[PDB]
Amino acid sequence: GPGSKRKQEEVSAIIIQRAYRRYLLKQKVKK
Amino acid sequence: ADQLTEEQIAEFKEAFSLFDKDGDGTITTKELGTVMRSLGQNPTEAELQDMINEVDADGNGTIDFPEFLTMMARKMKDTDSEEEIREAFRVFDKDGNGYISAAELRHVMTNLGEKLTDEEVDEMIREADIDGDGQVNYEEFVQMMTAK
Repeated sequence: GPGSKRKQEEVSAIIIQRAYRRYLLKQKVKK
Repeated sequence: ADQLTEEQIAEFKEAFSLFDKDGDGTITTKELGTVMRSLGQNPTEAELQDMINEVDADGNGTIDFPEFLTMMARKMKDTDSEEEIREAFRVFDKDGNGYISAAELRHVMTNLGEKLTDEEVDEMIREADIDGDGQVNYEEFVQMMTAK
């Protein structure tokens, strides 16, 4: 099918998920 | 982005020193992958040779503690580097416009990988979108996530 990318699509998401949950710690940091 | 914490540094300090021959803060190029396996990471021989080509450019057969942490930073970045996140986002960017639709990023982030929680994927749109118009601008979001 045109525009197919499932091999890369499903693994690219994980890299952003690592970065996002690492950043979530800054939204709950001690002050 | 690539900085180690004091907890990462002390864990790498202990695991590196476990293979130090003299207490001088050094190991051999042969011990490198055995030291990585002490951290539970099993590297490929091609990865070890590529890392040693840059670290041991003088051909001494040895590595110092800070030259080991130099590669251990990059080995951790293989799942969350700024260039890795920008490429991973560009796979979802439908137009090459430097942005992703809010419902599109919400779809991927709750279809693929580990899944974000209902309130956690919503929390992403609040800071991934500039004003809540339904357009995440990932080119700023990657910089925000990787910045200390």
